[PDB]
Amino acid sequence: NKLTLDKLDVKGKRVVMRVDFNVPMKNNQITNNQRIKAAVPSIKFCLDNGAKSVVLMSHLGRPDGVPMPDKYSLEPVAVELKSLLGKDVLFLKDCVGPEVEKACANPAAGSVILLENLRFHVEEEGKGKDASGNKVKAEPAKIEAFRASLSKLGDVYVNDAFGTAHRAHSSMVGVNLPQKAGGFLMKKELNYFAKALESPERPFLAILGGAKVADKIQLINNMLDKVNEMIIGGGMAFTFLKVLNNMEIGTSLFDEEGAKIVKDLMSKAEKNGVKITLPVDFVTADKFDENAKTGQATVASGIPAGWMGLDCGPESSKKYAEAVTRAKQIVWNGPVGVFEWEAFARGTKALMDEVVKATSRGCITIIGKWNTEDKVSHVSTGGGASLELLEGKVLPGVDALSNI
Ligand SMILES: Cc1nc2cc(-c3ccc(Br)cc3)nn2c(C)c1CCC(=O)O
Repeated sequence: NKLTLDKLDVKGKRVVMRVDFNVPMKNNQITNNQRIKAAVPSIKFCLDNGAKSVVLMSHLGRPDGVPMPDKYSLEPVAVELKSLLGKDVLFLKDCVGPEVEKACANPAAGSVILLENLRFHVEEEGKGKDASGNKVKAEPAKIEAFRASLSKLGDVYVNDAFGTAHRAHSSMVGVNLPQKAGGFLMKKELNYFAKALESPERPFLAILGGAKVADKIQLINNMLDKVNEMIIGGGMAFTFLKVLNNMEIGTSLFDEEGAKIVKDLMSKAEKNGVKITLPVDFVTADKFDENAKTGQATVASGIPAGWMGLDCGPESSKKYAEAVTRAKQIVWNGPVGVFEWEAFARGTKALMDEVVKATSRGCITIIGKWNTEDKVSHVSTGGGASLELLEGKVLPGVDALSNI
């Protein structure tokens, strides 16, 4: 029970809101505006309930504590947000200090202000790199001044930046105001994850894909305490199948360090009564390339020398659909093939099709140009944060919110 924005009285108040506007950019303009979109409901709520101002703060990229306004400025985000809000956004070329404080001290009623990239200061992350690429540490008195300056910019604080909530950064745990509320995005992410983690509908299926095994050990370990079924798919599966079945895997991804714990994970699954589904067939490629020659293989055939599996095949898609069919709650993290490449996308799109059907019949479905909004219960906006939650860790940014 943390304070949320809907329970905060903002009438006549300056709202300082941490958002996640760390959007994809191409040299350098906005390629996907979904994170910006995702914040509008909190922003409008504030303006609709009489807030005097909304001061928005975020990072963009990894400028590493160096001001990089030619490369990583938030300026284009002000223009995009104006389009999406239907309201003027003032952009400020810094995020702390006397001119910014004065600008945010008493804005005209209803003013939306977006500050420049917080990570242009080393005090946000607390560590950074210099102009030469060497590591620098922030000084405590400077971190204190930075956090104090941010704290002046609002009367109340909102954190809607679930994508950054795993970082104990100044804008996340250092704002000292009497009320610190989660935004509606934050609320939605924590509710889908708390529900799922602590009181799952059943059966609860975890679908885990991605490339490396060793970086998902704790994820799998924690999820085996919560779930009833688990598909281990995608690039990870080859390490499992090599160890458990002595499968011939070609040049498929193999994690030497993960391989040591495969059997340990399968034991924990056997100990908690979790039914594990691995793939049984593959689309193969002659090299790691979008237009590689393709082939087909099974666990029993092996993958031929020099070839790699980049997708599951049709029999796997069936077994995966059977598990999705049985589930009343699904959490999916990581794809089941190289879905950016059409030839290796069928498995992922097929599994998505199933998850969308499941949603239609009341399955709670969580995925860690498309209106994906209508089709699944929840698409998470934060990769690393949602992983850290799935691994069973506390998020500093959530823990810092006010209780009530
Ligand atoms: C960057 C990268 N990402 C992925 C992802 C996948 C991948 C993902 C799914 C499946 Br099924 C099979 C392979 N392979 N892969 C490789 C070989 C690379 C490059 C080399 C490596 O990091 O091992």
